[PDB]
Amino acid sequence: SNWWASINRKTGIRGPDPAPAEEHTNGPARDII
Amino acid sequence: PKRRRWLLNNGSWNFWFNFDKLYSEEIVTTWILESLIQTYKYLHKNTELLDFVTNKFITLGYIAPENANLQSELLSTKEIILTNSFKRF
Amino acid sequence: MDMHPEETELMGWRTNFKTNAAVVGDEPLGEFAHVAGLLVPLYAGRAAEVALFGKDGASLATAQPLADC
Amino acid sequence: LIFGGKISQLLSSKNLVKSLKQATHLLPKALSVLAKPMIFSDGYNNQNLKTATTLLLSFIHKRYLYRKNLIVPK
Amino acid sequence: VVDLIGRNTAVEAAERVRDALLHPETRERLLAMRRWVEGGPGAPEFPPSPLSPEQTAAMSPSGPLYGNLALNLDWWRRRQDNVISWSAMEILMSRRQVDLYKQDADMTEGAIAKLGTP
Amino acid sequence: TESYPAAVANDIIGMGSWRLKDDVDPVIEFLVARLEGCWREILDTDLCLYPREKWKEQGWDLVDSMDPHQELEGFSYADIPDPAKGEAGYPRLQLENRVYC
Amino acid sequence: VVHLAGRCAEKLVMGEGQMTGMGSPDLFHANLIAREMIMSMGMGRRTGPIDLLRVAATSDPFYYHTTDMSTEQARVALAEVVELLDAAEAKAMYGLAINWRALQALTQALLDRGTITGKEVAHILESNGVIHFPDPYTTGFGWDPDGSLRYPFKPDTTPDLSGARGKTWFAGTAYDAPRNADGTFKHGWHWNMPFSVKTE
Amino acid sequence: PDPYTTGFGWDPDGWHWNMPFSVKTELPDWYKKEVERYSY
Amino acid sequence: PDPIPPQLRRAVSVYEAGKALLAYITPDYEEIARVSVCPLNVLTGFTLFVEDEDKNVNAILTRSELEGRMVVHLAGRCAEKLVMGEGQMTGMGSPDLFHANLIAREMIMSMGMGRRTGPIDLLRVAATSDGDPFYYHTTDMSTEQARVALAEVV
Repeated sequence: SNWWASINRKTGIRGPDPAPAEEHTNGPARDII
Repeated sequence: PKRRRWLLNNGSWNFWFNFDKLYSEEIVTTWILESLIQTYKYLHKNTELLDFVTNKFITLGYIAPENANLQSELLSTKEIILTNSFKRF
Repeated sequence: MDMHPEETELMGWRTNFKTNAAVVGDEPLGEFAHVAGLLVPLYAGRAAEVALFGKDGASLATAQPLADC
Repeated sequence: LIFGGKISQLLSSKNLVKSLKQATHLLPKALSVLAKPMIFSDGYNNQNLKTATTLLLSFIHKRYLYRKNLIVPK
Repeated sequence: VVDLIGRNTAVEAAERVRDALLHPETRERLLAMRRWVEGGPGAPEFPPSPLSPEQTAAMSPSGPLYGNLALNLDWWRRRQDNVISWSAMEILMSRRQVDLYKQDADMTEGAIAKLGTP
Repeated sequence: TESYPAAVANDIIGMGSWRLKDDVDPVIEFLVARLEGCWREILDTDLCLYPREKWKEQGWDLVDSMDPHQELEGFSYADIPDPAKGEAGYPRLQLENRVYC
Repeated sequence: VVHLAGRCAEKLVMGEGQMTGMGSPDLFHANLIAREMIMSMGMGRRTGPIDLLRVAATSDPFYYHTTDMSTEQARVALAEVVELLDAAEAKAMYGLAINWRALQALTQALLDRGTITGKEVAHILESNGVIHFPDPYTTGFGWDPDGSLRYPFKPDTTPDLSGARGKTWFAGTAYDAPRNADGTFKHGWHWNMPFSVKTE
Repeated sequence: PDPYTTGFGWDPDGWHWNMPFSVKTELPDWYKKEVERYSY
Repeated sequence: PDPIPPQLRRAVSVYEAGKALLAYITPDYEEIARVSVCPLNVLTGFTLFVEDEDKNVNAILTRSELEGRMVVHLAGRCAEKLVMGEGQMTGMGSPDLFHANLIAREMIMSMGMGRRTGPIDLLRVAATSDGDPFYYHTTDMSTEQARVALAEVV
């Protein structure tokens, strides 16, 4: 509900949803290949 | 063939489009420093393990720098030693 | 007149000698003063015209040495 | 992964200032920290530096994560 | 060669020569090395010790003290400033040199924002 | 490829990666090197590091008098200058421990 | 607007810091359109009708366009390009913000189906209550100097220095390293690290 | 005296160095405005 | 010194003598082969070193070794200053000054030996496939980074 009109390029652009998810690594090499 | 992109001479030396330099360098040095600090903080708490692995790696063998000429995978016994040292509890 | 081939290079640190109409006493000429003494013969062509005729007396005959000065 | 070896080299090196310097800002606690420690190896490999600088410059010159207007003179 | 080198350069040299003349040991060493450079029958062989007397040269052979020459070059770092200037002349030259010079610099109004602030 | 016996291996290692290896006396450093080398040589293939939850998770591997609460993440030995004479904290006591099984 | 839309959408959904580099070709394409409008087509208000781009690809840093105009005219033209990019980005964020529910439904549909057709896209967007653009122009859109959006219905047409952390080196002094809110040094720095930080 | 070659070990038989640094960088207002314009 | 002027011979003698002395007393340096000061009445002076194929070649360059090489390079002009005075120095020490400056810049910007610049690769060496047998790939730095690296080099 009008979550726009407060979108600031100087203080950071954020949506209404509080972050997508977490990040799973399981090792740098396993990320790589 | 003289240079014609003089922009700033009072306060700093800047030609016309060098605006992507301060941000670039202050990201590069910051990221490198953060990674080195993270590595130092990890290896600060595993110094006994470092000494143990070093002692067990001298006796297995290494390439001495005697310059008689003209290490990204690690051999099998040197991998067994390191996996045994990293057993923890 | 048996002379070193690089006598021009030796002319800086040599003392108490005389070449042409120029004498050098006990103080040797440095490299700076030795090479900076070459500017006067190159400027003398323009200086003669300026001293003897004026600014309008300056010609293209004395313009090439000024560009190497 | 790149810098672990140099970090262990720094952690396993004897500082020779406290073995070299003998007896205003005295004692070998403030006297030894007046200048850089005498690590034997020091420096970096110039290949690890090449990889790290290439990775970070490829991050900042190809993603435009924060400053997009820098694509203007591209 | 004063007109060739500039009055500012001549004044800086005069200040250096004055500072050397105020010290009798430095003045006598300078006179002796000038005599050796000129040569002749009056040359008193090699010039004296380069401001390191026999008590400071005997302070560190391979016997007493020693080990300070074993330290790395950073331990010989005699100048250290934590605020690095925006211009290379401030890093290179000393404060007196920048104050005497910098009217020869090819800059617009940086040459008032550089050392010896009025 | 050349290898060395465990005795000269531990002599090459010396004190090792000790956090306070530079402030210690040469006699203490020689003794620590000799005893740790004897451990790592004679008791090889069964020498474990002591469980970290007993001594290391409590921060007792390296304790500093001026930082008893580990507010500097174990970096107080170089983060904090030695106390002045009389000034609170003097004399500073630093203990490094190595526990094995 | 459409070419900035993808990176604006991923910035809104995944966050500012989790945006990947797949938006770089579209961002350069939007920049290319703005550059051709200002410096080639003569659509600049201040630049006006003059040809400034002289293609010198002729095929070290790989320049395609190449211009010989003065630094002041280059500053004005690139400022106009930047303001056009800002207007396009503002309109793209405005559209993605007013059609947030339809955007999320289309994202979930793309995740479920992999590929999708035009009719299914139209059906999803019309079933989720989409809002259309009355105009295809970015006129009036932009970013305010404070940082807020433009045309968002608003216009119309000391660090902690407690005990152990304070008993360190110089502390309250201009010679100290930068510190965080809790008193720890910046980047988790310490005084035995082989590098020196820069004072803030 | 060559270090790393002999000595340093028993045998029975003020100012820190990691000082944080700074650069002056007295930028003018037009340059700050250009930096702010392209810093987005 | 039949052709060669006395002050010129004294200058080159002082220079080559200081360079040879510092090369002799610098540890792990190349052995001096021949020190010539105007050998056949030719205005030149040099201090040669044996080109050994063992030892270093290209394995690892210690910072102590690089600092010793830089000190040996600066030794000739330091000897000229300390013997003849500040004003009697000439420009014969320019290749040695160039090599010392190259060593300092290499240590700061290629090996990350500076505490303030940090481990950043801003300079790389390359071999030319005549002049010098090598050139340098340079990274375009900003004024702040260039000033910090210049402060370290100075």
